[PDB]
Amino acid sequence: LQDAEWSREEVNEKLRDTADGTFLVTKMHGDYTLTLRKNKLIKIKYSDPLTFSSVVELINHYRNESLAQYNPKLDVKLLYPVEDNIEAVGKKLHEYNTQFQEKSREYDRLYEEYTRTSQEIQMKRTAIEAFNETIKIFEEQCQTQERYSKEYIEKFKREGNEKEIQRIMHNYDKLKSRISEIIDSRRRLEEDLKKQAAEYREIDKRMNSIKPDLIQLRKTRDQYLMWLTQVRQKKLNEWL
Amino acid sequence: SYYHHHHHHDYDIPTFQGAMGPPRPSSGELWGIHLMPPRILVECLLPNGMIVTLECLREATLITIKHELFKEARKYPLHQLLQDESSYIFVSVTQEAEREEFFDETRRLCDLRLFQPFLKVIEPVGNREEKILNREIGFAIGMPVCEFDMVKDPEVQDFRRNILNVCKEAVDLRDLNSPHSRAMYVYPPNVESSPELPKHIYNKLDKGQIIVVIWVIVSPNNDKQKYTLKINHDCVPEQVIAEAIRKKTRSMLLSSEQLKLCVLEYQGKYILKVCGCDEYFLEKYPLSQYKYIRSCIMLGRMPNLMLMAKESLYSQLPMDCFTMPSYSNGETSTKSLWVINSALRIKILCATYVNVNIRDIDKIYVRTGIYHGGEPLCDNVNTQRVPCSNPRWNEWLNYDIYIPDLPRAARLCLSICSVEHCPLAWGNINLFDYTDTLVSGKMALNLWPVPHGLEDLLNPIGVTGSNPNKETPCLELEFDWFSSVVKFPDMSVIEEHANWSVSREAGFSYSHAGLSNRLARDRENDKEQLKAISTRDPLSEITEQEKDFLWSHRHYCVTIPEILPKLLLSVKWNSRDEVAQMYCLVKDWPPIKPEQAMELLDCNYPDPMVRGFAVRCLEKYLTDDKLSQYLIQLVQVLKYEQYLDNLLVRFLLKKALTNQRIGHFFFWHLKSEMHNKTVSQRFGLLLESYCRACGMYLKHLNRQVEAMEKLINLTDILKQEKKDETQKVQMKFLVEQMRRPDFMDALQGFLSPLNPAHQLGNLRLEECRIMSSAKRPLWLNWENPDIMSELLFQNNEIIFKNGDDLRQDMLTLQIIRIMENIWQNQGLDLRMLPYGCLSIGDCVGLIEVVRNSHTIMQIQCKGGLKGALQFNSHTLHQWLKDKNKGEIYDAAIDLFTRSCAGYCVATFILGIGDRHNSNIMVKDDGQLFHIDFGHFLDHKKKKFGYKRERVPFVLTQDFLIVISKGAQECTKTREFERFQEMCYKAYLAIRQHANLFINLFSMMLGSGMPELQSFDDIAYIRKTLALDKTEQEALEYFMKQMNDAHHGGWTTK
Ligand SMILES: O=c1[nH]c(=O)c2nccnc2[nH]1
Ligand SMILES: Cc1cccc(N)n1
Ligand SMILES: Cc1cccc(N)n1
Repeated sequence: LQDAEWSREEVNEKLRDTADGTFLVTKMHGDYTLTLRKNKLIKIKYSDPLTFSSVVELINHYRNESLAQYNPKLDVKLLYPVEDNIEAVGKKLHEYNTQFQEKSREYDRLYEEYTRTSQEIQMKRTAIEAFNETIKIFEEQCQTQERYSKEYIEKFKREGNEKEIQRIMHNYDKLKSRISEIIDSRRRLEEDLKKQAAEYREIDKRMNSIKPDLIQLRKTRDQYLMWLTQVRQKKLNEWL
Repeated sequence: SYYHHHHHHDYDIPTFQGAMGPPRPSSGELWGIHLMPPRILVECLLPNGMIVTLECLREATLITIKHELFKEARKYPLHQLLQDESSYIFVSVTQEAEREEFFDETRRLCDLRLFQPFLKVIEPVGNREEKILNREIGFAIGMPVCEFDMVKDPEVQDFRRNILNVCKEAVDLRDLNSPHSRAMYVYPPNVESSPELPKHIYNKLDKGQIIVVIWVIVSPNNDKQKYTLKINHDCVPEQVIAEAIRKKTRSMLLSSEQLKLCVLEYQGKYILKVCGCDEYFLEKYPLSQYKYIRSCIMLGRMPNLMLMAKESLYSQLPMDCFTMPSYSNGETSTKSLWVINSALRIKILCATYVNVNIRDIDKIYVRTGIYHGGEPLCDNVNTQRVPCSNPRWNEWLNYDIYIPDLPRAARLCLSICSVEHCPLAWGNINLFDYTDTLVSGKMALNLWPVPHGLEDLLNPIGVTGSNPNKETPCLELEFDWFSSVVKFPDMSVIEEHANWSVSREAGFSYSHAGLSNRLARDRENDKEQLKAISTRDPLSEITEQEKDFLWSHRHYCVTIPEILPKLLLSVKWNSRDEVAQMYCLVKDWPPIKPEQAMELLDCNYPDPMVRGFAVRCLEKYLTDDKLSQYLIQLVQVLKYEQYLDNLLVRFLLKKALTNQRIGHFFFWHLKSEMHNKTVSQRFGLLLESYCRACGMYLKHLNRQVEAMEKLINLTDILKQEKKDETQKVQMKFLVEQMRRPDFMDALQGFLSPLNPAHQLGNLRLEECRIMSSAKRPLWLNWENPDIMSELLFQNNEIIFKNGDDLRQDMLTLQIIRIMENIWQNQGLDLRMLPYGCLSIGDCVGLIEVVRNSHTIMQIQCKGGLKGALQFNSHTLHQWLKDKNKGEIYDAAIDLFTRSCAGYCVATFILGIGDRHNSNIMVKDDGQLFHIDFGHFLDHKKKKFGYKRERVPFVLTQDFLIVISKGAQECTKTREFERFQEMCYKAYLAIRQHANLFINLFSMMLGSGMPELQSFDDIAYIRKTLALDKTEQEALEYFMKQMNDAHHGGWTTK
């Protein structure tokens, strides 16, 4: 009954990320607390149907049966009841815990690169819009002059013809070759946008390969640290 | 034999930011460059079609440029086609990608944010130039106002138009008793919550009197005159103004009666200022109740007020001049949700942009669930189909819940996952829209990545809505269509079904009335068990017995209003019968204390009726003092609201527009988070409303906003091109840059964002400098330009630190500030120094400089003997004696011993970063205070952890010696018997307010702070406080905890 295996906080950090059905079990308040994860906490002859003579008697019955008949909306069973070298298991703890911490920083580093790359990408996209709008104004400007310039020719012509129209054409040439530079400058961003968008995907990719390792590396490290604590609370920190 | 000759073949030192240990980046004054070149060529597009290219100086004003452009246009062809310069304005494409027209021609080329350096000339279109000063609003906000106008969403566009309701209401309150209420907005009374004085403050008064000093100015306005009153602590400003005038105008040429007549005329023309800062005493409160006085009592100072003519104050104020903006249903009696006779089924269709190693992962699927904070049905997945490659499930998922049983605030939470269980992306959608309309059709949900702390499978705490980031996993899907827009019940309809469910409840067999969720009692022992439940904190999670027990008794639970949080979490929200009943309780439930009611705006209470009642609580009880204490948490809690338009948003917006001291921190807390796409939309629209309605403060904020941007840019360069240069080189660049006219303009005449009470005048650049830290903070210093600078502080100085996420500090400092007020207003003087801290962006902020304070390291470096052997345990004590001598010493040690006790408890409770000689600080007067807290709730327990329950402030010999007035075996004195008793009385005090501290931390989960990802993070503070235990056990627990970290001392009470 004591070896049946059965505060609030550490119960949740062992019920953390377990499946739908996993369980475990002020005295002037109540005696024993069943913590079924669907976290549903259930108090505990051991409410009305009291004929179950033990803390192990009451839990076996609901391993087979669901909890819908007892309290209406709990249609879920108690389905999952979740090296002899004491030093060498403790050495392995440090090893896996170094491997966990070491694997975490690689995950944490990437999360920043992801988030910078999100910002740098969208900063490029906004610049593109800006370039596009910039160009629209110069495309409008090379248009705007064609109205007033070639109107001036027809007003007079003879009056300093190539003397005037060269210095109007010179301006018009500087206007268009500047447009050519901007468009070239826009393209050169867009190519880098995809080079960014490529790298961005590769960070996402590597995060998702690092994650399941990170969880299983953590999950092992818990059960390794559980098996040890079955006291020596303060020796753990040197390894850890 | 060191390494068994084991080579690491991967390793290579060339090619990490571990070496020299940041957050970035941004573009500054032009595209892709931080600061524009000092002389620059700018292409000027004329209306005649000619590009004339001026070399302008970086700093040149648009008037200066226009004037030169039209000089240089005469030399180019088609000049006869140009108007006068006066009939033109500038325009160009900005870094935000908009084509901003440049009206304020006093602005400088560098401050325009120009993208490419070019300027087009135009005759000013849109003849209401007044209306196109929304750039002001857009500059204040950080995104241009036009960026909302081209948003499709009706919610967003409805929020914009609807929320103007609130804006109009508040401007009416302001111009009510003008000019008085206009001054009352701008300069509200900075006033402690209670008039009642704590005993220890009182006893510094001799039976409740203070010596004041009223100042006056007469001719021309140079010489001033002291008028040193000695008035009762609880007499009001108007009485203090009389007595000053009395003495001012007593004479040998004025009889007794003649004085009283000359008092009455003179009396009402003046009001009380604080000498040295823009604070004022504009209403009937006790003098003691104003913060400035109560400080002057505690610090042993003589208040320096000033008599100020009301017409010189109402001279300095402007007109509020609000304007309504340029932006100025239902199909049928549509099919009510309670008719829709079906289960829930949602069609998953396809994810597109999923980034996975086919080599690493076997299979991927979509997880799903319905939620209300906690979940109303059995969770499910779809089958592990088309894994990796293309992910394409054309399944209808089947949820056991009837469609009438969905609560108003129901939400789908989904997550693509890997198999070995492990999430890839996540996203959540509200099953109803803002118009109450059940979601039917096809949605395009773009997803978020899994954060650090959440290793969990699904993430229901996460934000509702799609990701704005396009190139991410877009999992589209389909909802069931029911031949009509399906709308949620009226309250008229919910009430009736409640009155039915209760009238029905009265008539079942008692044979049946034993199903463990229905009451017939109409017992003495039970009623004690219920208030027992009531007293417990939010995180003592409730059992199914207690839930049903509460839910059955729900009508008796009205007697104990404070139970409500526990009751609400006991309702089964999947049972419309229950929910409709609960709706009727909350409709007329006795309003409650804000500290308890704020729980109801956290993520475990997402219903609109509940949250309404909670706002109702704040409208009654929460005062403008208590609001600005908790503002951070209330701005945070907006994130858990389903829709843009809601009661809380309208409550806060009004208060902000009613009180310009709330208004100020309300702006900066929102503006802070504007980088974050989770809230860019929401907080932009909200900040648009504030900025449109807040009066002339918009111009004051724009100057603060312009200053912070200058310093962001400056540090950004220091941290990138000028890394790997000596301080000497760096400073010579910082001094060079801050002397430029654009910097002098931008950084001199404005208000401290840390506290807009203080102005900031000219920059003393000789005291301006970069600190040692590799984050490259600036130590900035300003001339306090007040009339009475000298009476408060001639120099103002604050630290600007581009590089660290201030908002942990910000919160721990907040938490300390609250613990202090709890201790002190409950009669026991410990003295914490919660210095000021303000996050104003992405790891950018401001920290108050406490002058005359030093790291213990400095104490020991200065007072450390030469020929470096060892620092002395006494050289703190010797350094502190060297400052405080006489009866002054005895009181300095009291301060150290009173601060050091409080800082032990808070630190131990909050579990903050390990304290050591370079982050502990002692002041000349002898007070001890901590700085740079790092991670709060024991966040380096993510690595290992597990029942660490750390003591971070461990009183070394250094501190012990000073507490025990220089003795040996400090452990064994009365000096230390006192200290211990302070630490016990402090600890126990916080423990009886532990609901609050949990609750505050609960409301902070919204912020993307690594240290607060989920409620068990918060749960550290339960263990630390021993809330599961009885308080004598808690006491002995604390002793035990403090004794082991110290090794001997603590074992008698
Ligand atoms: O359906 C939505 N589409 C959106 O783009 C959006 N954005 C922010 C918040 N809710 C949203 N809801
Ligand atoms: C032509 C166009 C459309 C939408 C946005 C902007 N900036 N410009
Ligand atoms: C872990 C959990 C489950 C259900 C509700 C809450 N508040 N927390």
